[PDB]
Amino acid sequence: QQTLRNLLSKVSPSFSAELKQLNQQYEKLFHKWMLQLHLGFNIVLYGLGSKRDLLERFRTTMLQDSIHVVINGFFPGISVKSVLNSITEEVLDHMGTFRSILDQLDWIVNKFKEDSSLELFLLIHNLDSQMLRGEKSQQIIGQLSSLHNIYLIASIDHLNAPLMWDHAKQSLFNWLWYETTTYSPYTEETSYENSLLVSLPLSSLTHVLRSLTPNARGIFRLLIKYQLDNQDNPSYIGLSFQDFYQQCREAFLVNSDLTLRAQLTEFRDHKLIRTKKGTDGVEYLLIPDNGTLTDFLEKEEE
Amino acid sequence: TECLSQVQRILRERFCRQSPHSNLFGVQVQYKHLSELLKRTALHGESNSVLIIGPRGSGKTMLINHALKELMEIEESENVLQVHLNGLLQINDKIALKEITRQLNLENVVGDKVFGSFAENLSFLLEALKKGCPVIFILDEFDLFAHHKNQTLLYNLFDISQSAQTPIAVIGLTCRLDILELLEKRVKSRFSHRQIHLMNSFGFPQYVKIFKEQLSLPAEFPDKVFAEKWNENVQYLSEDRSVQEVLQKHFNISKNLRSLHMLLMLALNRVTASHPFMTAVDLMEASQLCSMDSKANIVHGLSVLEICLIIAMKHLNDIYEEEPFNFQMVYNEFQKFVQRKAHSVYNFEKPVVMKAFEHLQQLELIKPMQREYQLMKLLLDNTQIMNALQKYPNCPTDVRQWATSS
Amino acid sequence: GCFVFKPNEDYFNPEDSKLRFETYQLIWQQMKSENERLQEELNKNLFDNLIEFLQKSHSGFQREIPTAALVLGVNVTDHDLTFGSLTEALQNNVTPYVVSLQAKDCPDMKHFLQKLISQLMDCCVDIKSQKTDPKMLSKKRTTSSQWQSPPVVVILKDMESFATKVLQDFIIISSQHLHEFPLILIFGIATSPIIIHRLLPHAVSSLLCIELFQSLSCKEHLTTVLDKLLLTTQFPFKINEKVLQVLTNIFLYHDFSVQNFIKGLQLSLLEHFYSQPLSVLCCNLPEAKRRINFLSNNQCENIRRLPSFRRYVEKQASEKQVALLTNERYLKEETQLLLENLHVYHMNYFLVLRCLHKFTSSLPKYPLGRQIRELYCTCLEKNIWDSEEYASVLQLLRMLAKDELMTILEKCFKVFKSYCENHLGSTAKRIEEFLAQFQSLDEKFEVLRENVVNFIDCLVREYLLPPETQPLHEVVYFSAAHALREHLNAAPRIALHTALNNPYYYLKNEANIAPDICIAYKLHLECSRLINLVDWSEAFATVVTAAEKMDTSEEMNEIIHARFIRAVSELELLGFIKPTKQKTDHVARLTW
Amino acid sequence: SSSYITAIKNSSVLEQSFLRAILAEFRRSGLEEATFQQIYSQHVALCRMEGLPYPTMSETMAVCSHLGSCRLLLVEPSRNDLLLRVRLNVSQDDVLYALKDE
Amino acid sequence: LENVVLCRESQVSILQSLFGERHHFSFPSIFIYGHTASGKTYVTQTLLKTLELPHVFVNCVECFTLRLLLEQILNKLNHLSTEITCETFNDFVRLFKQVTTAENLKDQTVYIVLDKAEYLRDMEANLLPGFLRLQELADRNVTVLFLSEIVWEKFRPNTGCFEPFVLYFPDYSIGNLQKILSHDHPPEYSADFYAAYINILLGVFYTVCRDLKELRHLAVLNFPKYCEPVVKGEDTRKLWRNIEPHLKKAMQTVSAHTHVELPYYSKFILIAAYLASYNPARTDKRFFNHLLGPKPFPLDRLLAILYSIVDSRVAPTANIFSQITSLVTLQLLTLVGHDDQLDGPKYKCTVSLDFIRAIARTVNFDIIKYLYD
Ligand SMILES: Nc1ncnc2c1ncn2[C@@H]1O[C@H](COP(=O)(O)OP(=O)(O)OP(=O)(O)O)[C@@H](O)[C@H]1O
Ligand SMILES: Nc1ncnc2c1ncn2[C@@H]1O[C@H](COP(=O)(O)OP(=O)(O)OP(=O)(O)O)[C@@H](O)[C@H]1O
Repeated sequence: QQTLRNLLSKVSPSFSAELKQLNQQYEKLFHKWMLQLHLGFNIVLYGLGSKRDLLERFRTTMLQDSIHVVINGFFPGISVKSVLNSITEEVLDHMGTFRSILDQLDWIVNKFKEDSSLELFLLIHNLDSQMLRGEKSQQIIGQLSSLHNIYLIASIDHLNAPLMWDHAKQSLFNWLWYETTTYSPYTEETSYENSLLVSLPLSSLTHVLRSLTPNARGIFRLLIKYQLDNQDNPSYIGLSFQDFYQQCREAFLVNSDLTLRAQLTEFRDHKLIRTKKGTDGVEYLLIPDNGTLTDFLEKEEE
Repeated sequence: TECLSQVQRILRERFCRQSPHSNLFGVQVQYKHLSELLKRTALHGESNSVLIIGPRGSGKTMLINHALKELMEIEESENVLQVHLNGLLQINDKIALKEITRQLNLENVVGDKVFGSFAENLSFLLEALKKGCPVIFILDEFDLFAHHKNQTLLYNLFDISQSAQTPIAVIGLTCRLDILELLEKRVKSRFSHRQIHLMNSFGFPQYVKIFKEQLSLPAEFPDKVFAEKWNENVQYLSEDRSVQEVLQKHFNISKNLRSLHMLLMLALNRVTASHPFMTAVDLMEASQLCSMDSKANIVHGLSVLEICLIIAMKHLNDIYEEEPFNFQMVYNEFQKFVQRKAHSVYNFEKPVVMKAFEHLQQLELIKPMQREYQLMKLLLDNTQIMNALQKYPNCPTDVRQWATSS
Repeated sequence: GCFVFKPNEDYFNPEDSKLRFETYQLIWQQMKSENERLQEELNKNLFDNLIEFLQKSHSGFQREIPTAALVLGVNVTDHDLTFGSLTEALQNNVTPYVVSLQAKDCPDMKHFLQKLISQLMDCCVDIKSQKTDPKMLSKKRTTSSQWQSPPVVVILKDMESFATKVLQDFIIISSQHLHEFPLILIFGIATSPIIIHRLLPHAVSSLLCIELFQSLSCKEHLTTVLDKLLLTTQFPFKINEKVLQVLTNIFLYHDFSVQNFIKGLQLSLLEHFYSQPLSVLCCNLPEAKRRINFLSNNQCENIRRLPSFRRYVEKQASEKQVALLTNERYLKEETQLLLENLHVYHMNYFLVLRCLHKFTSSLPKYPLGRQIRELYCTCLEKNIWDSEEYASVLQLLRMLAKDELMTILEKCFKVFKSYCENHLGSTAKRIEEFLAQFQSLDEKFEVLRENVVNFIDCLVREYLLPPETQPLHEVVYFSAAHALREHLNAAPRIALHTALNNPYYYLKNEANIAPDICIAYKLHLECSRLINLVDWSEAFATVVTAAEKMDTSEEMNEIIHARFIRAVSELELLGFIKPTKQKTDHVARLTW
Repeated sequence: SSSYITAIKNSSVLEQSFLRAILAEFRRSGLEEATFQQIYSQHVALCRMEGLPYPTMSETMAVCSHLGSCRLLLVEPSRNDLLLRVRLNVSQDDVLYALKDE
Repeated sequence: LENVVLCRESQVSILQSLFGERHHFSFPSIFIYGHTASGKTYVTQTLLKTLELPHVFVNCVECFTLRLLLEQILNKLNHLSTEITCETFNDFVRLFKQVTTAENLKDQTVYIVLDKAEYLRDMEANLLPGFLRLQELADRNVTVLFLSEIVWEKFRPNTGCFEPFVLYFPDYSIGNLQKILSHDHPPEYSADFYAAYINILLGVFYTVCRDLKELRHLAVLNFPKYCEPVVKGEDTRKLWRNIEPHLKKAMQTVSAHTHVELPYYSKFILIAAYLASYNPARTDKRFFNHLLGPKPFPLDRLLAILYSIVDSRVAPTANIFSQITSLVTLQLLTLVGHDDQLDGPKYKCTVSLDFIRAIARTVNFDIIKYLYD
């Protein structure tokens, strides 16, 4: 990845002047956006090249006076819990409730109906991603952004990007749609996702999840439950093959020793289970952190 | 009279409350194995932690309370402080800690600080007890107890039983067989092995004797003539071969010594109004009220539209076999049968036939695995349907011809 | 990575901002308030049936539970407004115990009961001046012992998105004890009452009492709000027929909603008020007369130099052209009467347009327009008497001359006899001119000849194309069709197709110079069945080897591979090729 | 000592014929999985062969939960009721020795 | 409240005998199954109301959580104060001992009646075997009275429990359904004549539903309609032959119109979705059993057959995709890959064919030879 990226930007993007000019067409379009956003509209703008630098120049030239929660969506840390948490502390200048997402949603709704002219507006790079969307996820953004005192600006990238909006979900934010093209390569996405030529984020576990049997999905539920239940015990050196065999056999997920061994060696291919030989010679099993293991089978059962 | 109410009061408790009747059979060697172990763990400071496994409905609780009562009869009240736990109530660690706090009368000293290491918690409980001393831990329903998140109240009891040397018996009561294989390896390797009981039943001609010794009016005297009359009636019923027939039939379904209590309990409920000495036929119908066919009572009560529907599902096995069907193939087979018939009584129209389905789902004879024309599953037997259709009292001839065609 | 910065109004940007923005705020706020009033008036016939039904079903309580399933339209955009109006009406004439449930705040039963009792607690504690189930019954028992125990109603907004389990358990819980707590639910069925059989199984479906109501089918809702909103003389801002055609087409084809149409009208008004510096005087006529008389002279040169006025310059004589070219003092005088003529053309236009609508809606098969909307369309796309459609009306209207035509001449005359002095001054006194024709309706040739003079005077006199007939018409008319359509309803799937297939922006690239990525996609779909990785890498390597030599091979292979993998991550990323897992490698042609 | 052979040795008659039905279906299929109606049919055949009365499946499922409680076999839930996939917790030669020794 | 029995006397008598008098023990747990019609709460409430065995009645439909189920049991029991709170089960067993130490109920066998226990089945795995052993768990002379829709054989925890005593409440007989379906309270006729009506109606109607509640409802509907031509026209046979023509249609009729106006492209969307759901064994190539149901199919195939159906001025705008999302919320189309991604999954069609036929015919399209033939 790194030695691949040393060769990045060596010599010669094959046009520069029309690229600066095509970006320089869009700088006249900004005061229209400010006025249009003051009236309660919401701007999505799509594109073929990188436009988040245009958004950064935009908030440099016209958002020196207001609050802005610059929510990136390309790197795999962000879900909407972080959005609500950061907008609770770092905007409202005190912490809120902690019981549920809808409680802090309703509470952060409730803070703005009484406090006039607080004038907060975030903006989101890459509203459509593998992580940011979701019917639980997007509606919180919508219900948040439906108010008079919140003005989101987004950027969608995908071909099937307006498929995650029904009309009622569309009517929460008054969309109008801009057209942009920059041709700049999306260096933040391509930096912080992955590179195939070389911990693991949610995409490859989603891909192995959708290419396998549901019983293997129930098997890794068991193995990740036994890992997450004993995460801060330093003496927990992993289950053996026979303990995992009897605790998988009790839940009817598999029938035979050889089937579970073939399942274990095909899941040892994807580098999400590492064998550790103890002083017995028996190879115990432990996978490569803890906080990224709660997200899946949190969301696999909502 | 005095006799009928007194015999009902005195027999009803030892039957159906499983009250401590003093006769115990088949368990004398395991009891004698337990007793001196309990006496040397109780009379001396040493702590050994025996374990009992048997099937459900037999043995365990009666044995441990009987040995407990006989040990509590011996003084020096010996200050053994027994603590009764169950696997069912105390599901978690925080509940179990305050339950031991409840049993040991701890709340004179307040102890209102949650400690991190729960070995220090348990040691504090034992510590404030020991400065204030034997205890006996009766850990009932151990298989549910083996599902803690961290197996604290399993393992720390074993560690204190070896390490604190306060007098302790961790007596586990289990029901599943593999208590060792279910136990996690640090605890099962740690101190699970004290000598393990096994518990099983015995032979039928002594089981007729345990029927007689169970049924007979005790050495407690309500009135001695009525005791003699009734337990002679018990023995006269005991020597009759039809009682022996239904008892052997009960043996081969049930080696349980709990099913005998219910089977005889219904018989004793019937007796006190008239003929206070009862028949073998009264024992026979008392066995008969313990039902055998739970689903024939369901299917026999159903109306005939559901009957021809359920034999249409049976017919859906006997062509195009082994799929979880939907409504439409059921509708097609029903229409093909009713177009095989000439009369137009039973050509009931489509929304009526949905009502029999959504009534039939609540009996769970059909199973869901889209909303109304999908993938429904049948869980049933042919032969109970074939017996039920001839036992339908107002069974019409056309569904009889459907049954014979099939 | 959501980093926040803390910071630690009348800006619009000639067309000077302050009164421009106040003109905007006044016109849009006026239009929005009258839009809501004309919403709430139309549903009175609907829900004043409903107050009767709920009063009858409550009052006979001395086994059953009443449901009134509304059949609202497919437009979920405007379902909030009807429920607000219905909540208001049911709160006034019936009980102050009205709550509403949304089917997104209650996935399961605990949320259902908790939010229901919270809404009920605030609704009862306001106008008198907790997870528990029978405490709600205790709240009903405490809070209303009197006033003949007014019935609590709940409003399920969406019947459809509810899960069946929590709804079934709520209906059985409520039907168990309505001895105290009489509850009358009204779920809003989005589709049709078929699906209340689908979502509720028959035991729960048998437990209740169904009485359905219709709702306003949306075409004769939008004829009212289009007809009152823009077809009147009253609102100072009209619209171009093509922009209106765009708006009504994306109503009728895609959206079937009215709130989206008002958003499109709001956007059109906003963009018009951005657009041109003569838009400031979009007012009523004395408010136009206010500061026509004082204004900056370059905007008066703009009022000279807009092309419809230069057409008027082209049709006129020199001796007033030499003073009216440059001098402001006469230019005010002629443009004032031009704006009066604009209002004049509107005022004699629209009333006889409605007259023609009544006279054409009476016809069998109605070949001109189905409704009042499309009559605006047919008299502005083509010229109307040039077009074959009004030729077909004129061919139709001859032998329709019977007492149906005379009776509907009387009836249409009666409805604009209500509009006789509701126009109240006509620009040619056309009300009593046409009424002086229309007063001989009581006393079979006369319908024919009176028809001839009426449509000829009517349509040849005023009913004409508004741009060319009227100079200074730019101030009232906003026209930019495919500038607006892409703002309102865009197509990124066409945009990526265009800028990927033909990324020609202005030097030579139209059918190899200045992509990296369109090289990758175009060469991906030069082998247009499927692809594996390495041969595709060699093909891209070949074409940029051609790019290199039309301006060592191992370093070139390295830099070509690096820019290849930078291209191919984006070509995965943008909705094309999905990764083909567990194989050696390939990519899958997901979009054709 | 192993608990399981002593449990089979002191099991009842219908349990022993149920295990015989289990191993008979395991001789027919060869597999370790079996549904409840298959071994129910085998159990019907064996109770026919022994002069026993008719094995009603309320009794047979009560005896299924009897043997599933004691972990001689491994049981699906009783909600599935005819569709219970059962596996044998003990090896087959063990239960053959346990019903073969007398 | 009035008639305790209406001729189901033997099950009533064996249950009444099984309770016994107050000062001695009874069964731990009794389970009563049967059909939903079969009087299973009528019989036990009119039985318990006679002797006034001090009991608590619950429904498990009402208590959706465990805490409410314990709270109302303890709160209703102590009346026979504040909300005596119990978060857990062991708190209930703890406070139960203090509650059942009153002289109204010190020796009396307390009955905890549990109605519709199949909803308790999926409450927890703890609560049902914890409730079956309550006679020796707390040891305070209790008897937990179960009744259920469902069979005990699915109801067992698959570990074993204390097996309760099981009754089968029998179904109602035919002549008993003549008797107990309101031979008492006929207001204005002879009881012979109302019995003659319902005797005629019942033997016709004893094949669809034996539920006494809805049959009481249908009899009290169609009896005054039967009763008016006797008291107006005036002989049971003639109005028998008049009442059965009304009875067939009243049977059949116990859904206004299926047609729904739609925006025009949505009409064409679900036309295309039907047409690519119901014959789709790669028969895209030809034009341009049925009974098993709809086959799922991806989105781009739907867009292709959409382009083949429509006049070709369509563009893939944002609104056509937003419309095709918004059709699924109205449940006319369904995504069957539940999470397979934001990119176009299989969308299978879920509307009936006649509704599809009306939507096709209201825009100029005859498609039935085009659909599967
Ligand atoms: N050998 C025996 N002597 C006397 N009574 C016995 C004997 N075996 C079984 N019983 C009776 O069987 C029942 C056993 O109940 P107990 O609770 O002691 O064991 P269990 O029911 O298997 O344990 P669990 O309640 O954990 O299932 C009691 O009714 C007891 O009286
Ligand atoms: N023998 C009877 N005599 C008179 N009415 C009866 C009789 N049996 C049932 N009913 C009617 O049935 C009602 C009680 O219904 P039932 O007792 O059948 O409910 P249930 O069996 O508990 O219902 P579910 O099984 O669905 O919970 C009573 O209100 C009464 O109208």
